Amino acid sequence: AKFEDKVDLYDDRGNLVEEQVPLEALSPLRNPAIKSIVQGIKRTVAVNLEGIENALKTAKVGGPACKIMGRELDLDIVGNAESIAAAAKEMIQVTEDDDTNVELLGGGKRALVQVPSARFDVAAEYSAAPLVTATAFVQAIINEFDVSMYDANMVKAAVLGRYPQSVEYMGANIATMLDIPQKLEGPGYALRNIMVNHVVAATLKNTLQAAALSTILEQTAMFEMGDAVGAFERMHLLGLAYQGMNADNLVFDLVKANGKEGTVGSVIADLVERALEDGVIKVEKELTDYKVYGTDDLAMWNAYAAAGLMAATMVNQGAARAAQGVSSTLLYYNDLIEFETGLPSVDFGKVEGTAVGFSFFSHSIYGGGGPGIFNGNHIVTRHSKGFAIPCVAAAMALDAGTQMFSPEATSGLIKEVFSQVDEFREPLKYVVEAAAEIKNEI
Amino acid sequence: AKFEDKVDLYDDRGNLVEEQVPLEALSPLRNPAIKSIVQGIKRTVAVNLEGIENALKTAKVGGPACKIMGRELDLDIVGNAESIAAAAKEMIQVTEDDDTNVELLGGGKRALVQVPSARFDVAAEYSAAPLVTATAFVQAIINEFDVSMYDANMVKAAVLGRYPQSVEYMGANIATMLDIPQKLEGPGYALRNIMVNHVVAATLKNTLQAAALSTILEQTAMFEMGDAVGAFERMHLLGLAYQGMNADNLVFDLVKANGKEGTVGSVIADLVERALEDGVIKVEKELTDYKVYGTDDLAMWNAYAAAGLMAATMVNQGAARAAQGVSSTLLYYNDLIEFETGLPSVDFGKVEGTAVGFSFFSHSIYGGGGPGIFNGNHIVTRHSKGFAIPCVAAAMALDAGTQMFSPEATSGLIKEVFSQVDEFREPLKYVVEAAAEIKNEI
Amino acid sequence: AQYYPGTTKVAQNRRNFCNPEYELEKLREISDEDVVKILGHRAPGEEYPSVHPPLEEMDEPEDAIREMVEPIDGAKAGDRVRYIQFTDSMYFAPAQPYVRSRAYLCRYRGADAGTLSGRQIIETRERDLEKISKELLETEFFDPARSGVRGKSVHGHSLRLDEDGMMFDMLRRQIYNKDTGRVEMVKNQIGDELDEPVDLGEPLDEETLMEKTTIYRVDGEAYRDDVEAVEIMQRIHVLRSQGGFN
Amino acid sequence: ADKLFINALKKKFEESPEEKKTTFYTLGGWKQSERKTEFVNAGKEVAAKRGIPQYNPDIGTPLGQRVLMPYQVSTTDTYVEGDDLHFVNNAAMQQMWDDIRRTVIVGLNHAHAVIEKRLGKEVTPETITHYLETVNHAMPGAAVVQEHMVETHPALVADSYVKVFTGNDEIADEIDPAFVIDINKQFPEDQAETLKAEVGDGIWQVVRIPTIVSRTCDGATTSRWSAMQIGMSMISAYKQAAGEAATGDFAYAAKHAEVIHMGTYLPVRRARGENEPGGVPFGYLADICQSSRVNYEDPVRVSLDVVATGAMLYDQIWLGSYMSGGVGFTQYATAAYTDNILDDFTYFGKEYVEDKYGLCEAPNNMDTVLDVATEVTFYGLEQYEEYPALLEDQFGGSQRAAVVAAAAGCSTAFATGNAQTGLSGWYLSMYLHKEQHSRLGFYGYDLQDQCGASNVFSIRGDEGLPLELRGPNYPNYAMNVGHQGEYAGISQAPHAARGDAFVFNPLVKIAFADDNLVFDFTNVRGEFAKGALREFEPAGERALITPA
Ligand SMILES: C[C@@H](OP(=O)(O)O)[C@H](NC(=O)CCCCCCS)C(=O)O
Ligand SMILES: C[C@@H](OP(=O)(O)O)[C@H](NC(=O)CCCCCCS)C(=O)O
Ligand SMILES: O=S(=O)(O)CCS
Ligand SMILES: [Mg+2]
Ligand SMILES: [Mg+2]
Ligand SMILES: [Mg+2]
Ligand SMILES: [Mg+2]
Repeated sequence: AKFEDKVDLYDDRGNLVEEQVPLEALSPLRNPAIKSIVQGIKRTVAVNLEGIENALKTAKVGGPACKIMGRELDLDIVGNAESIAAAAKEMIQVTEDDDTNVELLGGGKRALVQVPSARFDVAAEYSAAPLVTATAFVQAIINEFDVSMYDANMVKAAVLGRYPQSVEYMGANIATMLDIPQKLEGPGYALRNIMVNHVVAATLKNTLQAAALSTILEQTAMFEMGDAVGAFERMHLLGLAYQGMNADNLVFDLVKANGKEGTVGSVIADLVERALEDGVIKVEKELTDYKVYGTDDLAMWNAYAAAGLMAATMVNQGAARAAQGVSSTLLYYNDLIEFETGLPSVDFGKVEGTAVGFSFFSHSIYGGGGPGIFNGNHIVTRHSKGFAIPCVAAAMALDAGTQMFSPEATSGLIKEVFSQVDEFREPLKYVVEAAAEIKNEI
Repeated sequence: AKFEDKVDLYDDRGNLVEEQVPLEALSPLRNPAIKSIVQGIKRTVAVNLEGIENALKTAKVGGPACKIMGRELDLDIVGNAESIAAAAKEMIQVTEDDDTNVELLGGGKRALVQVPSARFDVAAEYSAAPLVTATAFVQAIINEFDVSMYDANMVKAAVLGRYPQSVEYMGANIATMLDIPQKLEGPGYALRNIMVNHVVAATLKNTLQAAALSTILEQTAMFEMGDAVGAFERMHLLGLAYQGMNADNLVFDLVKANGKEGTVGSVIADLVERALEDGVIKVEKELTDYKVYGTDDLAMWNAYAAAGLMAATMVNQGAARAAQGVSSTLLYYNDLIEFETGLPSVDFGKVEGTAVGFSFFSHSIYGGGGPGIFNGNHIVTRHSKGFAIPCVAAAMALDAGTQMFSPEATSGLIKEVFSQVDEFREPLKYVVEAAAEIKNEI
Repeated sequence: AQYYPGTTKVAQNRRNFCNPEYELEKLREISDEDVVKILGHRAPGEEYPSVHPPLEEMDEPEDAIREMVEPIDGAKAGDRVRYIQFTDSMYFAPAQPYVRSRAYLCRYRGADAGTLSGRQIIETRERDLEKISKELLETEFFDPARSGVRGKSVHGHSLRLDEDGMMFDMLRRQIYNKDTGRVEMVKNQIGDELDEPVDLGEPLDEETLMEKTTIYRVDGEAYRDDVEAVEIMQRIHVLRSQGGFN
Repeated sequence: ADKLFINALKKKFEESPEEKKTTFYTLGGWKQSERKTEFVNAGKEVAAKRGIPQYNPDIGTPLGQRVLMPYQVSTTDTYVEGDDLHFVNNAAMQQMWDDIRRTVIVGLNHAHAVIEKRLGKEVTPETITHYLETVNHAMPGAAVVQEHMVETHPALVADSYVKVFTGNDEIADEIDPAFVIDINKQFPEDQAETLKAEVGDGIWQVVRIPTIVSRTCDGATTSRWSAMQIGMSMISAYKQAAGEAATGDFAYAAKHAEVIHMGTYLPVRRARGENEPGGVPFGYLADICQSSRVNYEDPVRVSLDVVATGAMLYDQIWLGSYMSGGVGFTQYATAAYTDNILDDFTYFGKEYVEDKYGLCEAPNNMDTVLDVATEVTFYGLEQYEEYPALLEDQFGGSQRAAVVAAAAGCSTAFATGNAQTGLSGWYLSMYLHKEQHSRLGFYGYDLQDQCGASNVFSIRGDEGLPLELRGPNYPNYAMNVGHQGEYAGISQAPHAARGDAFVFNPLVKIAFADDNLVFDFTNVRGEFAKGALREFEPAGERALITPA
């Protein structure tokens, strides 16, 4: 082990699962459950066979309100879904007992496709999943119904949309959690361009699981970006453990102690108390009726403050059962804690700064939208390096129906298909168990 | 195996190595040496320590002609490269004794850096290599000389350039074979955005090795793009074998027979002769003093035609020892063969079409340039699906010094660092041996 | 090889131009020196400029392909790559743009040939270009009235002829002598005046032009009437279409 | 009857069009031309005034050794020199692009849901009309809420406004007609009923931002400008807090969720934002052109008006400036809309199809392609062989290839009722052309045409697409003149023959059926002529704020 830190791991009901786990057992680079979650997201595609059928019957292809009169094709795709899926699987797999997976859902209206890992070994990035899936289903549909050379191009348009005239798959009837690589704000951002609603959809609105999946994606991106290298590695590992994995049951305990009557301010008070008890901070200086706190471990202070931030979101937005206030919580939790202690807030002001713009762009005319359409790749919310977006996911999990652009509006296909994969739906379970199994090889 | 085809494998001197190898032993999805090459390309970074040092000494950072007066830093980086490289390696590696590699070249002036494979197992794409390498070398330099907080941002600028104000690493002193993901013409194109000059540089201008590496990269990209899926997989595998790997010694023999006196037209005659003898084409119909040829296997005709295309490039541009005419060969080889046989040219016209624009954009005012600056991601030369660019690599390999934008002008750092990796410099040796080693597992 | 389908004179002429065994009819004599002056890249007597050293002084790497492909003389020497370019009238010039490019890559080594509607060009090593240029000027590839050597301002392939039957030329590089019936080249191919004009001989008569041309036209031999040639083109279109789909 | 191009040829040349010989070199170079004379004198004045030499007829080669021809703008009796059809010199062509660039279509369907469900207010035709009165104040750049705001000058921004349309005839009658694009008044009855069935009860805004802003900025400005003033007008008219959480749903609706851009953004090598010409698919361009709702009885006229729209936009402005520049590509484009040449070739092909098959009754297969496209190709090429004046008119091979193939492809689509077989016929025409005359176009003309046949019916990722969805960013098509505008015509052709009200997007079709546009999209070729005569009045000038 490079770091001597150890953490106690719990489950989503606050029960302890394993004592004294070395920190690096939770590292994206070491933990095999995280590797499985990342490779899964890269290789999983949802195919909307019902949408393909309806687009062909109406010739409504290529984007909103688009239609080509005289090109209508009437094919019974859903009624033959089992045969089409089998033919497509034969094209998608590499060998007969690899990890290719094609499963029909909703009685053939939808398909869950997991392209084999082997295709990504010899790939530069992740676009093989939609592209290989689209062509296999296009070919499988053509072969099933003996669609002619003259008509087949309409099947292509129904599956993948206006691509390549458009850069995106605009009008496509497939879906992934990742978006095309050209839309990265910067290199290494791919795992951040996953909409918050997608995360909440895939975890079925379980607050802690949503927080955990968001935190895994954000902090794993921090390694791909090179932000968690060298001097910063420990800060990001501790942030992953304490803010997204309920390390030492700290998030849980703060919510339990504040859920009935608490506010953002009362969570802050409990957090400062706890950081004192555990020796994370100490009184450094006395001013007039005011104690200035210091710390010998800024990274550990940041992690404690990050847990309290998560808890404050849960308490404040949970009380309202309305997500919009998460932008306010992310701002004033950090503003308040700085003048309470004289120490810097989470991510050294970057969460507060992200929250300022995020509040503006979720309450004004200029852009943005509701909390659920943001992500770590959004220009408004990319600035904090993993410590803000997981709180937005938690807030949207707790929303009881105040949002017009809810996950059911933006992410229904992700809800139906990606929530079927256990490691996407309950990542906290799999990551904790995996950290236990390896705790001795670190 | 899915296909019945088998091929005889030869080396770059025309010698037999292994007989009757299943076609899929050459597949990017199965051959472990192709896997090694692709992952090696993803994870290999060249660092120019002399350039970092000179940029800091002069405060010339951020792009062409840029300079910030008053920001000069005089640091002895090359004279301390061993200590800087070692500190960087500890930050780049995941564990002791993994596949991290950091080697100094030219007395500390350059550094070959191979980022550990584990970092790409939990990454979406490939930018972790430059970004992890960049920050490790920035931190190592700061720590080596105790660079102050106030000055350290110049070291960052010296390494990674104007990023993130620019989308690219504008003015950077690191180099990769791959370019940033935003510059892809479409999803799945990353392995095609490698400049022909880079391929020629890494293979030290050996014609058959440059053709092989180019073909491996182009055809591996066709899998990532989904083009080599289902009905098209066999066509692409046969093109890889015959055009890029000298399957059945067909390319070598055509060049041997035509190298002393041959023209493009004489290579065509020999190829048609050989295709008839081997049974690939047959006489289908007689017109007035003109035989119409047909084929029962278009994918095999394409592969034979594509091998002759390679040979014609080698013969025409090899005679001139001048690369520029490759655009003419790519055009008129295919135009001539169609009216010689009544059969379609390579890639069913797409090589001919690519060659038309490639001729225009390498002999006009409107854009493009010399042959070596093109690649499979270039808008001019992206249209053929793997069958044109390897001929450009071969032609530039044969150029004796007629180009102003030669590999020495555009790719010196690649020449010096990437040519050191054995699988990049002689890919044909390793792919063929790996295919023999797996011939009975396919 | 069969080169091209069809049963017209046009089709046969297209085949002959491509066929390296077919002896191009020599129609005129041009001195080596006058070829250099027409090309305009160097003065006669001047030494060939070089863009890289001779190959023997380079010591280039072990490469079975290099060993196996004999370079042309100009490549051995390190010659510049220079060009000659022709414009061919659609009024029955013997050669035409795609015919040229197709024929060059059957006949000549180390050739970079480009085809356009109003110009056709070949770029190669300087001293080899001079040998090729003599055959392109002396033989039936060239008629001094219906064809022109033009490195720029190529307008004319599609224009009506002048009253002497000469192709239009912005720069009037080729002049018909009405008092003698011979064409003189008075400028080089880029438009600079020559010290002494070059005699290019007599224009071919229209009867001979029709017999030697490679263009299809309704007032000569029409493409639609060469059904075997049309059939092969339609076949290529069909097979390309099917190939692209499945 | 005479071929349609004969009159133009007789006005250009002293000889009769059939004559094989003429005289050159005695016209006086540039002095033969009134327009070149104007340019010479202007260049002297510019050089003197600024102290740097400029236009000079003695630089380079001497223009005008042959006749510098006038051109007939097809369907008109206007003859102009080709310089009057350069986009820089023609304010009608510039305004056509500005009117497209500054336009976006924005739904009100999500917005009204937010009002009713999130805010708990009512939406009625009365509140809609009030909103439309507010947004027509706000959209040009004027304030509705804050104190001490400074504003745009209304006269500089007079061309900016917002209208609505809907398939619900009852709502449309309740709304003040000044704000309404009346589908029933602008379209014939059969077309109106198809369009209303597509739009249904949806309500859509056509937003046009000011030309002066579009010229100062870019196309990606349009949807942003539109969304900000929609947002302020929603705040004002429906009495929200001037900036609460729900305000964000309106911004997301108007900027992303129910917005129709005219063009989509482009990849980095040719980096451009939305609403630039390269993002406009061929189906959209055909639907922007309004010939289909006035000339529906003549499918040739409709199709060739689309060709003219696209040839100008795609070849002269997009490829000839955005992607290159300089003297540019005027005549690569004018070949498609001057001297009635393409009209002759295409009317012939329509008569061939109608006599042998009947419009839209031919089998949609490769037999029909080989028949129609071959016959029309041979007809067009033969005209250049029979009329030397015509060949000297369209002197570049590229020009001839585009015109002949457009006739062949449109005619094939007239036969099959399907644009994909029309496209196959375009490419076959190219191959036949190339073998007939042993030439085709410029050095890089047939890159897409050799790739063409195999990619018509392909289904692979970046190869397969119905023609209507293709556009200037379709990979094979991204670089070269003499194709894109003609493809837009082939996209229009089968739909014109079938009588379809639109090609690809009914909202786009309706959004330009608007008499308050500056350019008259019902008569594209007539407008080009009016601009050539310097009689077109554009928007966006700054005369009001500059000295006398
Ligand atoms: C945030 C983002 O908007 P979207 O969330 O993508 O709609 C972005 N706009 C802006 O940044 C608006 C900046 C100018 C207006 C506010 C100035 S304080 C843009 O349009 O690309
Ligand atoms: C090829 C490419 O140029 P580059 O090789 O990237 O310099 C591209 N130009 C063009 O496509 C020129 C198109 C217009 C001029 C040719 C018309 S046939 C561009 O500028 O983005
Ligand atoms: O001569 S080229 O074909 O290169 C350009 C024509 S505008
Ligand atoms: Mg006290
Ligand atoms: Mg042998
Ligand atoms: Mg002699
Ligand atoms: Mg008007």
